[PDB]
Amino acid sequence: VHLTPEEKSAVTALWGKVNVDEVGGEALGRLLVVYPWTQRFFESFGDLSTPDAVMGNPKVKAHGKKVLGAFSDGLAHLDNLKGTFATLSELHCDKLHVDPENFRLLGNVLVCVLAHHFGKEFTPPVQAAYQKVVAGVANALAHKYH
Amino acid sequence: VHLTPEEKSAVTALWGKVNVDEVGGEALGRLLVVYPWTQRFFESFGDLSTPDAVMGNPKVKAHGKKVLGAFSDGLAHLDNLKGTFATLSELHCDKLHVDPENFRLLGNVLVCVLAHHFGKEFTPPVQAAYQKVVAGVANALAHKYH
Amino acid sequence: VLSPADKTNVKAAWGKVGAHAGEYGAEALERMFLSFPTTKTYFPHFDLSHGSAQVKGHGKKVADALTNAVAHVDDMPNALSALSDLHAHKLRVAPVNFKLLSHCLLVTLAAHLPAEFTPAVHASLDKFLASVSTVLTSKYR
Amino acid sequence: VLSPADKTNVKAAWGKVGAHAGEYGAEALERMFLSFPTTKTYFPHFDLSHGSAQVKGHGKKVADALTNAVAHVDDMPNALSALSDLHAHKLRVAPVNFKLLSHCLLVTLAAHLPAEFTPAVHASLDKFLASVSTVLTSKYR
Ligand code: HEM
Ligand code: HEM
Ligand code: HEM
Ligand code: HEM
Repeated sequence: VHLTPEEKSAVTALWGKVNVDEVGGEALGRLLVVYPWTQRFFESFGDLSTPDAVMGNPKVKAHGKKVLGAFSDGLAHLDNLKGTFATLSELHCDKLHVDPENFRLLGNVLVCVLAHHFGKEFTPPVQAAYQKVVAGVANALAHKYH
Repeated sequence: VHLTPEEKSAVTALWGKVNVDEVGGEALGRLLVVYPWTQRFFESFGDLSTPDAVMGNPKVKAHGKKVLGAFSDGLAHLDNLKGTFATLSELHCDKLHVDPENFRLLGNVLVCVLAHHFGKEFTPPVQAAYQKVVAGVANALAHKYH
Repeated sequence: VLSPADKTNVKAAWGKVGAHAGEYGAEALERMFLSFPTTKTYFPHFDLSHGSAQVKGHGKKVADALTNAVAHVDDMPNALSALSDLHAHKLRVAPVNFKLLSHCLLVTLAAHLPAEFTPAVHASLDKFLASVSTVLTSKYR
Repeated sequence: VLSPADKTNVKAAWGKVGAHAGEYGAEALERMFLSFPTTKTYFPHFDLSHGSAQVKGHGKKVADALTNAVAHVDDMPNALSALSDLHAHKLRVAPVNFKLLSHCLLVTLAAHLPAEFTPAVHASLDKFLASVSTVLTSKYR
C-alpha cells in the first residue's frame, strides 16, 4: 500500500495513541457480535452467548491483542504488506479456510472501534487513510486466495 | 496466480477452442443485461434497451473482443498478472473509477458463458481452474485499489 | 423483486430441468467445493469425493428447497423460514457462500440447457437465486 | 429481520442523534467520498469540497430518508419505494456502494455517540442499514 506523506502522518499520529491492550479485543469482540457467523472459528473461546459475555470474554481480549499486534506490524511495513503477512495468510487461508470477505469486515469493525474511541479526532481524511491500510492488510492476508 | 500442471492443461485446452470473435461480446453483453448498473459506463454504445438489443449491439461485440484479448493475454502470463494488467488497472481504476466488485462479476459471467458454450466439457474441475484465473485477473485489474 | 417476466423465465427453466433437478443440485455443490474450497469446511462430516452418495443426496435436498421456493415465489420468506433459521442460527453460514453457490447453480444450468440459458433467462435466475439467498440470510442471530 | 430489540436500539440511537441528523448525514457522505473515491462519480455535478452546501443539503435528504425508514420500520419496502426506483433504475447505483455508505454512516455515529454506540447497538444499526440497503437495491431493471 502507498500512503502519501499526509496519510502516513494521519495514521501514525492516531495510532501512537492507541491502547494496544484494549482496542484489539474490542474490534474482535464487535466482529463476533456484529457478524455472528464468525463465532464458528472460536468455539473454543467459551461463553459468546451475549454481547457483554463476548466483550468481557478473556480469550477474546487476549486474542484481540494478537490481531492488533498484526496491524501495528502492518503499519510498520506498508510498502510491503505481502511479505509481512505471508505467514498469517497461510494460516488464515490454508489451515483455517476463513470465509472470503471476513478480513475486510474486521478491518471495517476496527475502523468503527477507532472512530468510537477517538471521536472528533477520527476526521473523514483520517478515516480515509485507515481504509487504505485495512484494505492493504485484508488483501495481503488473502494472498493464498489470489 | 499459480495453476498446477493439471489446472493449466484444463484451461489451455478449452481456451484454444474458444471463438475469440464471439465469447467476449457474449460475456460483456450478459454483464450489461444481468447487472444493469454496469450500463452507466457505456452510455456511448447506443441501444442497450433490451437484452436482444444489447446482445446484438455492434459496439458491445467489438468491445467484448478487446476484453477477451485481455483474458487470453492474462492466461499467457499467469505467474505474473500484475505487470501484465498494470495499464488496464490505471484505466479502470484511476480514469474510469469502475465500482469495486465489477471485475469479478464479469469474470463470473465469463465463466457462465464458457459453461453455456462447452456444456459437458466444462467439468467441475475445469470450472475450478477458471475461477482461479478470473480471480487472478480481477485482483490484478484492481491493483490501484490496493 | 421478481417481475412477472422473471417468474415466467424461472418457471420455464424449472420445467426444462425436469427430473434432473437433484442431479444438477448435486453438481452445483460439487462445483462449489472445487471452485470455492473454503465452503467445504461447512461439510466436515461429508465425503465430498466425486460420486459421493452424500453429495448426491444433499443436492437433491437443495433442489427441492429451490422448487418449493418457486412453487411459492410470492412468499419465499414464509416458505424458506425453517431453512433461514437453520443456515444462519445453527450452521453460521456466512453470506458470501450463498453468492458462491448461486453462481455454481447458474453455471450448472448453463452447462445443461444451452437453449434456455439465454441472457434474459440468465438474468431472471440470478435474481431468483439472489432472492432466495436474501431470505436464507435474514435470520442472523 | 430486525428483532424488537433492534428496533428499540435503532429508535434509541435516532433519539440521541436528535437534530444533528442532517449534519451527520452530510458527514457520512463526505467520509464516503474520501474513503471510497469511486462513489464520487455518482455526483459529477456536485461540489464535494469540505463545507460544500450541496453535500450539506444532500446529507439532510439522506438523514430524512433513514428517519422515514425507521418511522415505518415494519414496512420499509413501501416507504422506500420511490427511492429504490430512483437509485436502481435512474442512477444505476451499484449494490456495493450501499455497503460503503452504510459503513460510513456507522463510523459517523460511533464518532458522535460514544455512549450509545455499544456492541449491541452497533449490531442493530448495521442490520437496519443492511435492511434499508436491501430495499434500495430491490428494483434493478
Ligand atoms: C484482517 C484481520 C485479521 C488479522 C490481522 C488476524 C491476525 C491474527 C493473528 C495475529 C493470529 C495469531 C497467529 C498465530 O498465533 O500464529 C490469528 C489467529 C486466528 N485467527 Fe485471525 N486475523 C484476522 C482475521 C480473522 C478472521 C476474519 C477470522 C475468522 C473469523 C480469523 C480467525 C482466526 C482464528 C480462529 C485464529 C486462531 C488460530 C490458532 O491459534 O490456531 N482471523 N489471527
Ligand atoms: C476483469 C474484466 C475486465 C477486463 C479484462 C477489461 C478489459 C478492457 C480492455 C482490454 C479495454 C480497452 C482498453 C484500451 O482501449 O486501452 C477496456 C475498456 C473499458 N472498460 Fe473494461 N475490462 C474489464 C472490466 C470492466 C468493467 C466491469 C467495467 C465497468 C462496467 C469496464 C469498463 C470499461 C470501459 C467503459 C472501457 C472503455 C474505455 C475507453 O475506451 O476509453 N471494464 N476494458
Ligand atoms: C440457495 C442456496 C441453498 C439452499 C436452497 C440450501 C438448502 C439446504 C437444505 C434444504 C438443507 C437440508 C436441511 C435439512 O436437512 O433440513 C441444507 C442444509 C445445509 N446447508 Fe444449505 N442451502 C443453500 C446454501 C448453503 C450454503 C451456501 C452453505 C455453505 C457453503 C450451506 C451449508 C449447509 C450445511 C452444512 C447443511 C447441513 C448439512 C448436514 O450436516 O447434513 N447451504 N441446505
Ligand atoms: C442508506 C443509503 C442511502 C439513502 C437512504 C439515500 C437517500 C437519497 C435521497 C433521499 C436522495 C434524494 C432524492 C430526491 O431528491 O428525491 C438520493 C439521491 C441520490 N443518491 Fe442516494 N441514498 C443512499 C445511498 C446512495 C449511494 C450508496 C449512492 C451512490 C454511491 C447514492 C447516490 C445518489 C445520487 C447520485 C443521487 C442524486 C443526487 C442528485 O443528483 O441531486 N445514494 N439519495
